[PDB]
Amino acid sequence: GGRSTGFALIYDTLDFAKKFEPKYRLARHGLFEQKKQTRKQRKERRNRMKKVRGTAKAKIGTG
Amino acid sequence: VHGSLARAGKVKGQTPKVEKQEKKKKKTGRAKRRIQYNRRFVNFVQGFGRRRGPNANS
Amino acid sequence: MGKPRGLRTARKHVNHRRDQRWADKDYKKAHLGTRWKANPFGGASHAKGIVLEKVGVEAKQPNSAIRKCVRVQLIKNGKKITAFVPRDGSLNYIEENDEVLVAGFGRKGHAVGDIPGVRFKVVKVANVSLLALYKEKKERPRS
Amino acid sequence: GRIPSVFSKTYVTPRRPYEKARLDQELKIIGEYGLRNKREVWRVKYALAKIRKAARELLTLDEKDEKRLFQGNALLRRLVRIGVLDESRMKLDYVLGLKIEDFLERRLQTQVFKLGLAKSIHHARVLIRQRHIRVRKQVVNIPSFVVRLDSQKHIDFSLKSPFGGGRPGRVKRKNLKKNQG
RNA sequence: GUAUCUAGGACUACCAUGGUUGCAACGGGUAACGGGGAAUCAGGGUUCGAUUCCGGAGAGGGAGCCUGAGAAACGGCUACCACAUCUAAGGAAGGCAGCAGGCGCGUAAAUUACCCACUCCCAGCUCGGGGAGGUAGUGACGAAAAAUAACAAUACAGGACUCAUAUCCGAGGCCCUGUAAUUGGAAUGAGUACACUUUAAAUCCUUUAACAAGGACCAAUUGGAGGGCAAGUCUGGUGCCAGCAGCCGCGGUAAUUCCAGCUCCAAUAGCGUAUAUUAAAGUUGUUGCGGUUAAAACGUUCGUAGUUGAACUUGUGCUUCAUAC
Repeated sequence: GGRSTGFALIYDTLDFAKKFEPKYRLARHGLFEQKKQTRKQRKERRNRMKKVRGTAKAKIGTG
Repeated sequence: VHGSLARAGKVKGQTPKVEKQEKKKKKTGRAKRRIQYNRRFVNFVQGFGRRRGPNANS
Repeated sequence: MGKPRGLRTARKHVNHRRDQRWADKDYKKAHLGTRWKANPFGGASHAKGIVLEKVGVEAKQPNSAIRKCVRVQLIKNGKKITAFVPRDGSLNYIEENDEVLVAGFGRKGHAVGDIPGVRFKVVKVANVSLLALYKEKKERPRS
Repeated sequence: GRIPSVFSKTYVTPRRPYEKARLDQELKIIGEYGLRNKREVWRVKYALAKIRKAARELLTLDEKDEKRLFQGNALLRRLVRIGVLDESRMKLDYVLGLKIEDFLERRLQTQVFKLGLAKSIHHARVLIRQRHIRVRKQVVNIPSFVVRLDSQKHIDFSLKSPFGGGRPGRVKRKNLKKNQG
């Protein structure tokens, strides 16, 4: 111990921090945790998308 | 000739079959290196042995 | 007395090497392309074979010894293979017609001991590690 | 990939296994430097071979060209840095007679032993695993830190070590809760 | 002249009668994608290099072709052919050598994971998306690092030590040295688990509160031990039997090689098997051998292709200085 080098990203202000904000890195102290996909069903969902025209409302029962 | 192959392992059929079951499980290798001087230094003074062997029982 | 020390001669001087590569009778072991021919299991390391029968071989003279040998068939090329078992006993560890792995015999392909015509040695039987069965490390499956 | 891992493989074999004349000589190295096994005896012999033949490839060249100085002195820069090479052996013909034991004298296992912290060659080499050794900011679990000559003035015990008095048992501090309690 | 984006026997027609070769051409053969490159020593190397890099190629067998700048594309289509799909029997669909799976196969090889934070890319695009790419579970293929205790008197034997006495001899002995399931002092961190950290999130590594050894535990072997080749002419058993064993050879009744135990050794988290390969091997050689006979000059002489070739074909000086002295 006694030696822990890290980093600090000192923005000027909060709204300018809201301009860059790497969200998956910001999520350690994230005030914004939304949109869990979770990256497996979505390509299956998009696979269901390519056989439906116009409406895209047959995707309810499959989740 | 393939007459009889019966006695294969005959000395495995005439064993006394004594075991070990004892004798003080050893130490690690660096500690195994440590003992290799107390039998090698002063015991072992290397006098006039007149064609003697080191690891002889008798 | 011979050897061609001319400077501009090299076009002779590697033709005259290769014209004498197969004199050195231990250098046709792969060069003629016969490893697929007659190393009696096909040029690999070992052989997942099947046991055929226990044969009654005899040792070379002046040594009247009976090495209690086995017969093997292979699923790779399908020929007749004569192998050899160590460590007296183990004929009761054979349990004939078993899927057997068989390695060589440690001379790069010749009759080694007093044992003629057997160019192999067993190391495995029945996928259950033949070596540790005399010391009883592994339990032998019977059926 | 890419570049998986370069070989650089140590554990160099002996070309003859059972020579008695090397059999007695290796154990004298363990008779002073009580190493873990014979592979580490190779490991410093692995090191000097990089010093031997490479410097020997300089000797077949003549003075004065660049590489006999450039790769020449930078060897000697590092060779006097590690502390086996003194000032009187400055030239490259003075370095090939360097024996194997000078690198062994610089070893962290015995540099704490020739210093007054260890008082035994086997009380020395056991303390590095339990990390009661500090060099100026850092504790080292590795016994093969083998020290450069400037790093002699700074080698000592740790602050989190029981010497000098940080969690002095600490298993022994629970031991007073057992026998007195 | 045609086509072709363009050279052009690319190809039609007319014309000439040629390109090629013992300086191994054309022919077949390869368990042959080239290459950057990989492994071993004194060089010269001989082996290979499927496989992250680069380049050329294929998406079952083959072949045409749309669209576009750009495929002869196959996670586009078409045929046939192979092997398999569904069907109400009228029809429709098919390539995992993309990923993870099974099946078969053979000695022979991983989760039906997570994530776009990294690196790049895609477009209308800061924003979308990418089993690219990252991470984890798998892995003794590997490479690197390094835990099996450390310290104490007595002890029990050897020695120095002081000294009696010396072909003898002991005591003051004893820094030492061993054996001590004698006695310890117990030094401790793997395990262990708060919290922490790192992360997309999580684990793991580092940090770490609480945990943590009188061993029986927190427990290393694998192979040997006649000679090569390192180290019991120990014991029991066995009697040319069973075996052993790379080779040399040991077993034929008092076994240094077998089967056990015994101790000893080896390297050590690695040992072993077999299998190809280089070194050893100056036993594939120009360096680097051999030809009297140990394996070995065509019986012969000319003789081209080969390959190697004499000599002779502008200089020492002369004077001076930088310059050693």
